[PDB]
Formats: sequence, structure tokens, C-alpha cells
Amino acid sequence: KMEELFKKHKIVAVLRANSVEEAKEKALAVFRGGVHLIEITFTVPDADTVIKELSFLKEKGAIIGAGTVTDKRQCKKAVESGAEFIVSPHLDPEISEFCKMEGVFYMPGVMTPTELVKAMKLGHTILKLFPGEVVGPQFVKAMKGPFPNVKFVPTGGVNDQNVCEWFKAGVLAVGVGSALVKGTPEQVEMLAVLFVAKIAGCT
Amino acid sequence: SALAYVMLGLLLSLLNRLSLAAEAYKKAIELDPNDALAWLLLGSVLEKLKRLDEAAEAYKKAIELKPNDASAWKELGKVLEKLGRLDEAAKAYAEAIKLDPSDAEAAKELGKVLEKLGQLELAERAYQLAIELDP
Repeated sequence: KMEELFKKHKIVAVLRANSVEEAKEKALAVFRGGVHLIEITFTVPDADTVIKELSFLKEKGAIIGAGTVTDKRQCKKAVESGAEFIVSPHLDPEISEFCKMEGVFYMPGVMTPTELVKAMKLGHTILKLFPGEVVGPQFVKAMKGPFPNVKFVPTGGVNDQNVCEWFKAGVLAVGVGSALVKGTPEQVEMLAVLFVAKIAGCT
Repeated sequence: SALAYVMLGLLLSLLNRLSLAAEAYKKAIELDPNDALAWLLLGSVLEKLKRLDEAAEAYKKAIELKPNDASAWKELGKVLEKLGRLDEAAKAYAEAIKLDPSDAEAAKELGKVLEKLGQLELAERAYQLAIELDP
């Protein structure tokens, strides 16, 4: 159950890179410095190759997952690429059945309570909150009452200024964008353990 | 006398005779090179003696015997900070908070090592973590 493996490493590196070589170097300093949940988004050129490369990190303790799914074609980029989990925003119940057949965890990026109920009827009680910058921390406590089963992993609008605002509202992990990735393979390490420090110590 | 010398070198350190305590830390290391304490103290004793380049050397052997003292990392990021390598010292303060995220010292002192390095962005985000870890 990814239910377990999230919860622990309360941070996911939502990684977007323009080239394939710059992708390798941004899973490098991220994983070497703190983060162990790596997300491989699909604005990346041929991310179904980068994941099949960085499989030697699954040994050393990494979770190379795919990101930003849009329909039932970027799950022809599915398990044969090495994806240990795939996410998206909200969309598409068939890639909850396309992965029901391949046996790999999916997470929708819910935004409205429709997206939350229509995807709870799926079975997914673990949700991404996208775009998290728009909904706000309000959306955690607001939905935690009537739906005491749904989890949230915010995506977007999560920086070190307001990271503990999401957590003690009540979330599972957080997905981080440019505030963690945008840099050189040294800024990318520094910015990553910068986050795991402000995360481990949310009072 | 693998432990007796360590305590002797302490007593000598307690009387300002730090150079004279430097021997008693060697003579303890000579009797057991794995005594993690004799290294950390000798490093802090060379740091006080300001045998600065050699001071980081014992602080390296200590992080070998017990590779998880936020004390030995923090006190190595200091020695390396004066020594000159504000990059390896920035790695040291980082490896220290990689062990202890409640280090208001290694956070501030890395905010300085970084605000002097270049990234005001990356020094800010440690300067604004040191505010969380102190009233």
C-alpha cells in the first residue's frame, strides 16, 4: 500500500525539466539530498526513458514515480517505463481501470468536491490537491469533516513560507514545484534538504 | 591507559595549556585509534590551538567512527568555515541538519556560509528556518 510509503517521506519532488539530461541531474541532487519520493512529470521529453534509467535508485532507496497524466495514452507510458506510481490532475477514470489491470497506484489531483466524490466512488481515498495554490489550506479542514477518509497531497503553491500551514490542517505529503527543483545540481540538493528540515519540524 | 590519557588531556585543556594537551590526545589515540572521543576533542583542541588545517583532520576521523554527531559536523563546518572551503563547510552544516533538523546553530551558521557564498535565495531559506528554532 502506497498509503504507507507516502506518509513516511512527507515530500514528493514534482520534477519538470526541459531536456532528458537535465532531468537526470535534477533527480540526482534531489535524491542525494533528502527527498526519496521522486515524481517524473509528463511535460518532460520521453520521460518513459528517464524512469527506465533511474532504476538503480529504486535499489538505493528511491521511489521513481510518474506524474501529470492527461488521458489513456500516457499509460502506454505506463509500467514498462518503470513507473512505481502515476498521478495527474483529477482526470480520467479509465486510467484508474487501465492501472487496475496493470496493478499500479493512481492518485487524482482533485480540486472540487465533485472530483472528490466522483473519485471516491472509484476507490481512491488518497488525493492530490491541484492546483493547490488556488484552493488554499481552507480546503483541507473543510473537507476533512464530511469525508473523514480522504487524504490530500498538495501540489502547487507550497513553499517554505506556508508549508506547515498545509500539514497541521491535515495532509499526507506535499508536492513541490520550482521552489525545490529550479537550480543547479547543488542548489537542487541544498533546496531539498532545506525542505526536509522545515518539514520534519512542523510544530 | 587508552582512556586515562583522554582525561589527562582534558585536565590540561582546563589549564589553558592546550598545546600541552595536544600530546595527551595523541597518546590516547596511539593506545586506541577507534576512541571516538579523543578525535573530537583533539580537533576542538587544535581549533582552539588554531592549527586550523590539521584541526579539521581529527574532526574527519571522528565523523568516521561515529558518522552521526551533529556536534562533530557542526564543529567541522566551523573549522572548514575559517579554513577557507565555504563549499565543503556548507556541505558540513547541511550534513549536520541532515541528522538534526532542530539545529538553530547549523541553520544560522549555514545562512552565513551561504549569504557569503552567493545564493541569497538559499541563505534566506536557512535564515528563515533559524527563526522557527528560536523564540
